[PDB]
Amino acid sequence: ETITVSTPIKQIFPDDAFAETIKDNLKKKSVTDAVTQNELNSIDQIIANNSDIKSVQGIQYLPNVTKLFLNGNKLTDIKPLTNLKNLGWLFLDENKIKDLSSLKDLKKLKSLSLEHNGISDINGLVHLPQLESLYLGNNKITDITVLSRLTKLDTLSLEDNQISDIVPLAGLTKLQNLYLSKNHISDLRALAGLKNLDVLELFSQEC
Ligand SMILES: [Ca+2]
Ligand SMILES: [Ca+2]
Repeated sequence: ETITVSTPIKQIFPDDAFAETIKDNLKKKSVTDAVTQNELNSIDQIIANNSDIKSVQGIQYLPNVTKLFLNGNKLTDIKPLTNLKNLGWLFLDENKIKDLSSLKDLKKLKSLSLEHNGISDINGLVHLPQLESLYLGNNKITDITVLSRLTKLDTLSLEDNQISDIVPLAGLTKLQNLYLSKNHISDLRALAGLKNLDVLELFSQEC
C-alpha cells in the first residue's frame, strides 16, 4: 500500500537491519527520520546481501522496486514481496525460504536465485513462465517436472541437488547455460534436441 503522511522509517520497516538498509538507500541520517511516499517511490533497487535481515515487512510500500539482492540473510517468509509487480531480478540465496506462493504474481521477474535455501518443492515456479535465468543450486530438489513450463529459460543452475531425471529440460530450446554437476544423472538423451548450449556442467554425478 502507501503512507499518506510523513512517517519514521522504523515505523514502516519493523526489522532493524532492514530499516537501516532503507535508511542508507534513501541517504537519511537515522531510522528515526520521517519519510514520505514520494521518497519511497524513488526506490527501485535494494542491495542488502548479508545484512542480518529476518523480515522485509514494509517493502510492500516500495512499488517501483525492480532489483532486490537479499543473499545471505535470515529470511523465511517472503509474503511482503507478493505485489511488487515490477520485480525483475530477485536474489535470495542463503536464506530458508520454502513457500514460493508469494512469487506467483511477479510476471516481470526474469532472474530468480534461491540457492542454499533447503528447497525440495519448486512446483510453485509454474507461475513464472517468463523466467529467463534460474539458480537453484545446493538444495534438495529431485523432481524438476515443473521446469518444462519455463520455456524462456536460457540460464539454469540445478547443481548440487538430487536430480536423476532431466527429461523435463528436453523442450527448453533457449538454454545456453546449464549447470547440473553434483546430481544423480545418468541419462542424457534429454540434451539431444538442445541447439544453443554454450556452457554445460555434468561432472561429479553419483549414480
Ligand atoms: Ca524495529
Ligand atoms: Ca549504514
